[PDB]
Order: sequence, then C-alpha cells, then structure tokens
Amino acid sequence: VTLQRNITLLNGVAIIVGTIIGSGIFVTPTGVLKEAGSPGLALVVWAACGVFSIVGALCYAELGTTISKSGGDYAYMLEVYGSLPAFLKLWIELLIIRPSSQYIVALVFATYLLKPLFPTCPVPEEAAKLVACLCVLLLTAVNCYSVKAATRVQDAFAAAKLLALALIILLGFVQIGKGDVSNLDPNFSFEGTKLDVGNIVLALYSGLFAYGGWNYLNFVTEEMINPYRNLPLAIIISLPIVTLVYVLTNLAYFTTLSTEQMLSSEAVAVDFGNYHLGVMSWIIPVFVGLSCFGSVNGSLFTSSRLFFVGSREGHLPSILSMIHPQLLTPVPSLVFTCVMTLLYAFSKDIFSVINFFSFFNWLCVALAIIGMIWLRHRKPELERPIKVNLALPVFFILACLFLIAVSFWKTPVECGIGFTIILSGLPVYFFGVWWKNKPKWLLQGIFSTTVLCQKLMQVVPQET
Amino acid sequence: FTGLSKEELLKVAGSPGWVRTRWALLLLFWLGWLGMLAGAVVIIVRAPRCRELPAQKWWHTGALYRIGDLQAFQGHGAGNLAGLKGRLDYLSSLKVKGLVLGPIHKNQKDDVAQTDLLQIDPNFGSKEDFDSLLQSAKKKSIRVILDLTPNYRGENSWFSTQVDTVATKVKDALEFWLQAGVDGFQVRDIENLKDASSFLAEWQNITKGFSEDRLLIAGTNSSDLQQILSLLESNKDLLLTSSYLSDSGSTGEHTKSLVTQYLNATGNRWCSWSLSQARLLTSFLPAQLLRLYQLMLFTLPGTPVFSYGDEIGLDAAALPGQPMEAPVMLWDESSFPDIPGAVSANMTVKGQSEDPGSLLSLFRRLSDQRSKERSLLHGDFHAFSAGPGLFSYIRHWDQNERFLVVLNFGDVGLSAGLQASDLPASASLPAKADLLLSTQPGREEGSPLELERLKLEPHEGLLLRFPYAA
Ligand SMILES: CCCCCCCCCCCCCCCCCC(=O)OC[C@H](COP(=O)(O)O)OC(=O)CCCCCCCCCCCCCCCCC
Ligand SMILES: CC(C)CCC[C@H](C)[C@H]1CC[C@H]2[C@H]3CC=C4C[C@@H](OC(=O)CCC(=O)O)CC[C@@]4(C)[C@@H]3CC[C@@]12C
Ligand SMILES: CC(C)CCC[C@H](C)[C@H]1CC[C@H]2[C@H]3CC=C4C[C@@H](OC(=O)CCC(=O)O)CC[C@@]4(C)[C@@H]3CC[C@@]12C
Ligand SMILES: *[C@@H]1O[C@H](CO)[C@@H](O[C@@H]2O[C@H](CO)[C@@H](O)[C@H](O)[C@H]2NC(C)=O)[C@H](O)[C@H]1NC(C)=O
Ligand SMILES: *[C@@H]1O[C@H](CO)[C@@H](O[C@@H]2O[C@H](CO)[C@@H](O)[C@H](O)[C@H]2NC(C)=O)[C@H](O)[C@H]1NC(C)=O
Ligand SMILES: *[C@@H]1O[C@H](CO)[C@@H](O[C@@H]2O[C@H](CO)[C@@H](O)[C@H](O)[C@H]2NC(C)=O)[C@H](O)[C@H]1NC(C)=O
Ligand SMILES: *[C@@H]1O[C@H](CO)[C@@H](O[C@@H]2O[C@H](CO)[C@@H](O)[C@H](O)[C@H]2NC(C)=O)[C@H](O)[C@H]1NC(C)=O
Ligand SMILES: N[C@@H](Cc1cc(I)c(O)c(I)c1)C(=O)O
Repeated sequence: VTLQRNITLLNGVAIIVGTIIGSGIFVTPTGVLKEAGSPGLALVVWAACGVFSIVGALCYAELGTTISKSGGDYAYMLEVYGSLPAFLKLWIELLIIRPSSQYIVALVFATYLLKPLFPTCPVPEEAAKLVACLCVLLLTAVNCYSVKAATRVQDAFAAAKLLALALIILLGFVQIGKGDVSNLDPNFSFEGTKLDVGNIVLALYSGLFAYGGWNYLNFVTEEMINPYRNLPLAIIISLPIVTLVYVLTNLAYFTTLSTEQMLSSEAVAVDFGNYHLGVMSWIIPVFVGLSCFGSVNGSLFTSSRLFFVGSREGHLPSILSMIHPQLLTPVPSLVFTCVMTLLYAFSKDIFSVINFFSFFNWLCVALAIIGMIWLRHRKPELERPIKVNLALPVFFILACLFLIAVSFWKTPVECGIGFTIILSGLPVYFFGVWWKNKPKWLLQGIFSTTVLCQKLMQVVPQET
Repeated sequence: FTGLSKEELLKVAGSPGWVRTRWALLLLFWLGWLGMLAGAVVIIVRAPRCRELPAQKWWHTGALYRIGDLQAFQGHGAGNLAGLKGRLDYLSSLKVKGLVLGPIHKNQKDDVAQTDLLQIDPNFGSKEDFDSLLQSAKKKSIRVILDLTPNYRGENSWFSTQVDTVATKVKDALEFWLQAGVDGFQVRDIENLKDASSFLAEWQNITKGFSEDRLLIAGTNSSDLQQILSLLESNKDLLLTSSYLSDSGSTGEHTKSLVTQYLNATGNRWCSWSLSQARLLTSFLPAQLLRLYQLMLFTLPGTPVFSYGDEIGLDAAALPGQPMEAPVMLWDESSFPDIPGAVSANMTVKGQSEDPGSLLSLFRRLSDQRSKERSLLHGDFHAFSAGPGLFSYIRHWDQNERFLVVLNFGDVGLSAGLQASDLPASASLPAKADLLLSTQPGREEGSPLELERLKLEPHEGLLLRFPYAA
C-alpha cells in the first residue's frame, strides 16, 4: 500500500504557477512603488527579484534530484543537519507557518468574492470568516476523496488565474495602442535612489515577497511520474513564465493610473477594472477570488504530504502516515491540516505573522543550500543526474544572509519573539522523540488512541 | 508500526456497528457544512450593503488658486505666461486643483470699441504659449480658469455706459475660449452689471452646454445674505465667491451663525468658502488668526478659494511702496529690489519650506488631507453647541473615519465643554479620539485624547479624528 505516482509534468507546472500567482500581483505594486518612487525603477526591481528566484529554484532542483525523498526542505535538512535541527523546522511549520498562510489566503478569497456587493464600504467580518471556513472545509474533503480530483481542481484554477492575468495584459495593450503615453517614455521622475541605505533593497524585499513559493514541488516529490526528469523540467518551465507575466502586468498598470492614483489605492486591479470596464467591472474581484481559491488547494496538498513524511521517521505520532486503502489518500494527515488551519479563525489579528513567515522562509532556504554545499564534498559518491556549476549557490547563499539581515533589521522586536517561539520546541522533542521507553500509563494510551482513530477512519500502515 | 496491520483491521473494522457510525459521521459533516453556508447567507442579507458615491466633479476635490496680477507673481520683466510654466511644480506641491488666471485680454481703458475679449495682451505672451501652458498643466493635472471681466483697469469694471455690447462680447468670448480648451470662467464685480441675474443664467446655460466638466465663478463685494440668495434663485450650479464671511469677527458665536445660516438658507448645496473675491486673508485678519481660518476653510462643506500668497501669510501692510491690490510674491530673500533688507528669512517661500511649524507647512498637510479622505470630500456636516467662543463641528460620510474640528476664536483660555446630546446615532462622538494636528506648537501628535478634560489655549484649533464604531 504505497501512495502513488500520478503527477505528470502538466500537473506539476500548475502546483508551482498557481501557488506563486496569488494576491501579490493584485496588491504589492502599491508597496514597491511607494518605497521606490519611480515607475522605471519598479519595472527593473520586478526583474531583479525574478532572476534571483530563478537561481534559487535551479539550486533547489539540484538538491531535489540529489536527495530524492519527499517532504523537501525537511528531508534535505534531516540528511544533513540531523534529527534535532529537522524537528526544529517541522515544529514551526505545523504550529504557525503553514496554518496561517492558508487561513490568510482563504480570507483574501472571501473578502474579494463578496467585493461586488460592497464597494464604497467594506465586507463584514463574521460573513467573511464563514466563507473562509467553507473554502477550507470543502477542499479538504475534495483532497480526501481522491488525488486525481485534487490535481484537476488545481489544473482548472491555475489556468483560470492565467486567463485573468492575460485579461489585464490585453486591457493594457489597448490603452498602449490608444496613444495615451504619459508614462514609460519621459520616466524616472523621482529615481528614489538612496535615503541612507534603504531605498532599493526595500523594493527588492517587497518584490521578493511577490515571487514566493517556488519550492512546493519539492514537497510533493516521491509522487511525481519520473521525478528524475520532470522535477527540474517543471521548475524550468514554470519560473520565467511567471517572470515575464509579472513584468507585463505591472507595465499594464502604469498605462491606466498615474503614480498618485496607484499610491493611495488599496487594490490596483480594482481601480484598473473601474477605469477600463465600468459595467461588467465585477469580473476582476471575482477572478482575484478564484486566484486565491487555487492556492489553498495547492497548499493543503503539500502540507498534508509534509506532515505525512515527518511521521515516517518518528518525529510525529504514528496515526499520521497511515494511508486509507481504496482511494489511497493520507486521510488523518489532511484532517489534521484542516483542523489546525481552522484553529486560526479565533485570532482577531492574523496578518501579524507575515514578517516571521518571510524571515523563517529565507533562513531555512539559506540552511538548505549551506547543507547542499556541505554535503557535496562530504559524500561525493551519490548519483547526481543534474549537476550545477558552483557560485550560483554562493551568490544565492550570501544574498540569503543579506535578506536575513534585512528581515532582522526592520522589526527586531517581533523577530526575537519568533526566535523564542522557534526555541519553544525543545521540551516537546525531549518528551516525545528523545525520551525512549515511555511508561505504560502512556504507551497503552498512545496505542489505544491510534487504534480508535484507525477504526474511525479505516486506515492501514504504509507497507509496500 | 504503532497499531494494527491491514488484515486485523479488515477483520475488526468491517462489521455493522462500525460502518453505520462512520456514515452517520459523514451525514453530520455534510449537515454542518450547509448549516454554516446558511448562517453566512443569513448574515449577509441582514447587513448594510453600501451608500452611494455622489458623482463628484473636478472642483469638488480640492482648492482653487487665484492669481490676480501676473507681473507680481514672479517679478519684473519675466512677468509673462511662459514664466508661470516654470512654477507649476510649486502649485502641484500645494495640491491645488485649479488655477484662476488673471484677465489677460487687450483692454486699454473705458473705450468699449477697442476692448477685444479674444485678443491676448502682447505683454503677457502669445496664443501658442498659452496653449503650451494649458497642456503642461493638463499633464500636471491642474485646470486653468480664465477671468473675463472686461474693464480690469478702470474704476467701473463693467463699462458704465450701455450694457448690450459688453454682455454680447462676454457671451461671444465663452464659445471661443472654450474651443481653445479652457476649463471654466470667472466674472468679477457682478454688482456693477445691469440685470446680472438674467445674464449669469445665459452664460451658465452656455458653459454647461459645452460639457458638464465646465465651471463658472461669479464674484461680488456684497456681504448681504439676502442679496446673495437672490443671485441663486434660478442659478443653482453657480460658484459665488463674495465678502459674506469676513466683515467682522473677533467672536466665534457669530461665525458659527453665519455658516449655519448660509447652509440652512441654501438647502445644503455646494458652495464656495472664501473671505473675498480678490483680496488676501491679511486684509481682514490679524497675523494671530491666519491659521485658525486656514483650518476652517479646508474642512467646511464646499470649495475653498485662495489668492496667491495666502499659504505664506503674505502681507502688503508690512513693506511700503506697494499697491494694495497686487503685492509682490516673496520667493527668495533677494526678491524685493527696493529697500534692500526689510524682507526677513521667515517671510519667503524658501524660508518656510523646511520649518515644520510654519504656515506653508500647515497648508500642505491640510491640502493633503482634504483631497484624499472621503469624509472631508463629500461627507455630511453637523455643528453642535459648545462654550462661549467655540466653533465645533463634525464631518461624517458613511463609514470612513469621522472628523471633529474644534476652533477657539477667543483670546482667553477656557475648557471645551463638548455637550453634543443631539448628534445622530451614526455619528455620536466617543470617549476617546485621536489628534491629527494642531494650529499652535506645544502638543503631541498621534495620541488618543479624551473629550471631557480637553482644554484649549488662546487662538487654537484642533483636528481630532475617530473611526466608525458603535
Ligand atoms: C481531531 C483528531 C484527528 C486525528 C488526526 C491526528 C491528530 C493527532 C496529531 C497529533 C500531533 C501532535 C504533534 C506534537 C506531538 C509531539 C511529538 C511527539 O510526541 O513524538 C511522536 C511520538 C511517537 O509515538 P509513536 O506514535 O509511538 O511513534 O508520539 C508521542 O510521544 C505521543 C505522546 C504525545 C502526544 C501529544 C498529542 C497532543 C494532542 C492529542 C490529540 C488526540 C486526538 C485524538 C483523536 C481521537 C479522539 C477520540
Ligand atoms: C468559489 C466556488 C464558487 C468555486 C467552486 C470550485 C468548483 C467549481 C467546485 C465545484 C465542484 C467541485 C469538485 C467536486 C468533485 C469532482 C470529481 C472529479 O472527478 C473524479 O472524481 C475523478 C474520477 C476518477 O477517479 O477517475 C472532477 C472534479 C471535481 C473535484 C470538482 C471540481 C470543481 C469543485 C472543486
Ligand atoms: C474530528 C475528527 C476526529 C473526525 C474524523 C472523522 C472523519 C472526518 C469521518 C467523516 C466520515 C468518515 C468516513 C466515511 C466513509 C469512509 C469509507 C470510504 O468509502 C469507501 O471506501 C469506498 C471505496 C471507494 O470509493 O473506492 C469513504 C471515505 C471514508 C473513509 C470517510 C473518511 C472520513 C470519516 C472517517
Ligand atoms: C437655456 O436657456 C433657454 C432659454 O434661456 C432654454 O430654452 C427655451 O427658451 C424658451 C424661451 O427663450 C422657452 O420658452 C423654452 O421653454 C425653453 N426650453 C425649455 C425650457 O426646454 C433652455 O432650456 C436652457 N437650456 C437648458 C439645458 O435648460
Ligand atoms: C461694493 O462697491 C461699491 C463701490 O465701492 C460700493 O458703492 C457703490 O458704488 C456704486 C458706484 O460704483 C454706486 O452706484 C452705488 O450706489 C454704491 N452703493 C451704495 C449702497 O450706495 C458698494 O456699496 C459696495 N458694496 C457693499 C455691500 O459695500
Ligand atoms: C432654518 O432656519 C430657521 C431659522 O433660522 C430654523 O428655525 C425655524 O424657523 C421657522 C420659521 O422661520 C419656524 O416655524 C420653526 O419653528 C423654526 N424651528 C426651530 C427648530 O427653531 C429652521 O429650523 C432651519 N431649518 C432647518 C431645516 O433646521
Ligand atoms: C520672523 O522672525 C522675527 C524674529 O523673531 C520676528 O520678529 C519678532 O516679532 C515678534 C512679534 O511679531 C516680537 O515679539 C519679537 O520680539 C520679534 N523678534 C525680534 C528679534 O525682534 C518676525 O515677526 C517674524 N516674521 C513674521 C512675519 O512674523
Ligand atoms: N507569492 C505568493 C505568496 C506566497 C509566498 C510564499 I514564502 C509561499 O511559500 C507561497 I506557497 C506563496 C503570492 O503571490 O501570494
């Protein structure tokens, strides 16, 4: 009873494209322009942040084909840094990081789905939390039913958000043809170059938030069809398409609004549709809702497959990593992902985790490439079908430390708090993992609860 | 590995008693999901959709800027139209929306036969320079309003002989200058016009008959309310600047009555709030009241109109050898040629543009708040009672953050005593409000203040702010 190998190339490109293209391209052009001043400097920041992510994606394709085991960026750390510095990543990713980036995206889906009913005013809070909860609870059942269904959902919604962005490119390339060319020729009216250090690097920071999530195909490897060829091929297909589309859409934003119309807005896509449609202008917040509905489906899959793999080693309880036969899906991992996600609907301020999210993100990507170069000498006998020339990691590995320095020195008061939350996973480790031979008051209880959940969900262990 | 295998589970977990309960769990799940959906829809329809945006025009968003004598705006020699094109980045920093240009046509004197409203004076510029000024301001998003009073050099401004020829040449000038591409007109001193009420309606009918994006401004010297309302009988979409506000005013209980009575007599229409038709604020006010009126004119429900130099506190009664209708603008310290040294460093544009406690530093923040927030733009006005000498009012639109303005026109210190007691349930003031700015230095900015022990200093005005809640 193995899982399967049923993800092709075309189902692999969708997992990356639909997870990168979320709500960043419909919000963050205000922020990068507000911290960059000029349109022409933003239009080159949105390529300088693109090629950086192409470099890091190629290096993760190296690391993925080398260590070809699932739960990537955690299996690549467990092989290198041991048991405890892998439990320290797995403890943060199930408690804070994964069950906040799904609730936030579900909330964005909800508040943009009900946007054509309330314009001059905002949507109600309890009416949007319930739609976010319905968005989570429907997709977890779709994922528990089958895997070939949860791939065809993502295939539809990635193409839906691609058509939605191509609509904006087409509406921009008509206003380019209407000879209203007040920008993009007489440009660089601010140039915003240097306050003391922080004017170009902060635009890079926001643009690098806009490009996130290109390493989720590593979470779903050991489930692809032919992962020795298709894992780098899907990434190489997926990333520069996102780069060119992100450049062309921002170029289409400047031929409609002026700079001050873009800086004081809340959603540049909404003001774009207000200008260029007038009537049938309710299409654009519908498509932003569909674009955030694809990403929750994309993230539940990989979070379930990560907490599956993290229990095969013994870091997590053993009711996780037990497939249900017939409709071979890891049910008690998906149930756990969904419940832990819905637990963050009782927080009244949920957007206050994005800084810790980005800091933890760049720190663990740094740890991974340090481990890759440290292992390339330490075990130079493994089969590497795709081998990368060096100094592509090194230029990436120094710039990751520079980004940790930026994320650390923009708000230290919260990053130290998150460092304490990271350090809070030690007593759980020494109670569950390192303290072998627990007493019979616990070893009967753990086994009986596992048997109870097995008789509830009809699940067998993974033995193939 | 910490439980059953496959075969033992297929033994025990295949019996009735264990399959009926899991189908009951599926029934309970798909019954809870539809219950949540029904609760969401019931919460949605039992809520307040939205209000309505009131379809604003361009002169509703910010303030207009009147430039009377063009030679004195920049200086001698370069007192031409193309010189002003080098000044538009200052005006765009002031965030004005309009520019009421002075009268530029050929007018010799009282000879009606050689006043042509279609020909520009050669001492101002040429037609192509005018069109370049227009298109450059259009790229800067500033609209040009052209004054058209014919005799702008005589004593009687409307040519005190017969009226038919001057009325038919003003009418003819509109349909030419609109095709030139201007965005409105201003006619001054209409109390010197014979049957002006029936003439303004014809010009207003013509001006709206080219687009609905066009304006007409009309100016008198009358402070009479019942004479002003007679101009607005058959005209409703007219902007009428006058001397209705000033006239007096060391007390605030009299200014409150003027504002409330003008709004009640008009039926809460769109008005223009200014102190005069061609004069500066310092012609009617002391220097200790320039900030209190600048806070008041940017928050009242209408369009504020200023002349040039009202942002720097310009004063013609401080440097001798100057006309009283056209003072020189103090750009730099080397501006005024005669009496070399009377001009100071806190008197100029460059001198006040770095000091964060000047007049020009207050005008910029106020024009920043006025043209941006939806409460001051098209909100509702409600003034309420206070102590002896306080003008206190509230702007509130729908659900945007409310504004409470408190002004103390008096000279003695006193309490606030904010007894509201009549303000509606959609805008009743809370126990704590923020503080966006103050007219006098000596407070702290951003702090949530309490509206029971609010004390005020002499000649002080406050712009507290609270958001929508219970
Ligand atoms: C809602 C339930 C859905 C079922 C899905 C699974 C839910 C349980 C997931 C628990 C995840 C907890 C992560 C942290 C655990 C510490 C790590 C560790 O101890 O090493 C593994 C370690 C290895 O044990 P092994 O299972 O022998 O491999 O397991 C333990 O030591 C277990 C002792 C600590 C357990 C703490 C769990 C607290 C939550 C309990 C929830 C009970 C739900 C029961 C559902 C049926 C009720 C009738
Ligand atoms: C924001 C809202 C308005 C959009 C809702 C998204 C989709 C329109 C919904 C409607 C029904 C859902 C799914 C219900 C179950 C099916 C079965 C599935 O077909 C199979 O089961 C495959 C059969 C096999 O195993 O071979 C095809 C897609 C799918 C996931 C549907 C795809 C579209 C879903 C997610
Ligand atoms: C809060 C937590 C503890 C509750 C967890 C309970 C599960 C959410 C329930 C809901 C309904 C249950 C089951 C209802 C029927 C079964 C048998 C299964 O039907 C088949 O095996 C058909 C075979 C096939 O389709 O090929 C469908 C999924 C499953 C495991 C369901 C999985 C989810 C179960 C265990
Ligand atoms: C513009 O004004 C004219 C008159 O000043 C209006 O046109 C008509 O005028 C004659 C007499 O001049 C009246 O008897 C008609 O009844 C008027 N027509 C109407 C009222 O429809 C004209 O209507 C005005 N323009 C607008 C847009 O109202
Ligand atoms: C507006 O200005 C005029 C000129 O100073 C004031 O006086 C009027 O002057 C005209 C001649 O231009 C006379 O025909 C009028 O008879 C004068 N008015 C009166 C009431 O005698 C006029 O008073 C000013 N308006 C106000 C309200 O003071
Ligand atoms: C407009 O102003 C008048 C007086 O300035 C307000 O007072 C009313 O005046 C009428 C006759 O003038 C009286 O019959 C009413 O009894 C007065 N009402 C009050 C409350 O004093 C009038 O209320 C104002 N208009 C509005 C709509 O408030
Ligand atoms: C610019 O600053 C000068 C110097 O402070 C001001 O002159 C002061 O005026 C006040 C009253 O207006 C007097 O109480 C001070 O004694 C004066 N200072 C000196 C050194 O004589 C001047 O008023 C300021 N400019 C303006 C336009 O107010
Ligand atoms: N770039 C995505 C946001 C995002 C960031 C990360 I870091 C991430 O792992 C994922 I998946 C998504 C967007 O456009 O919203």
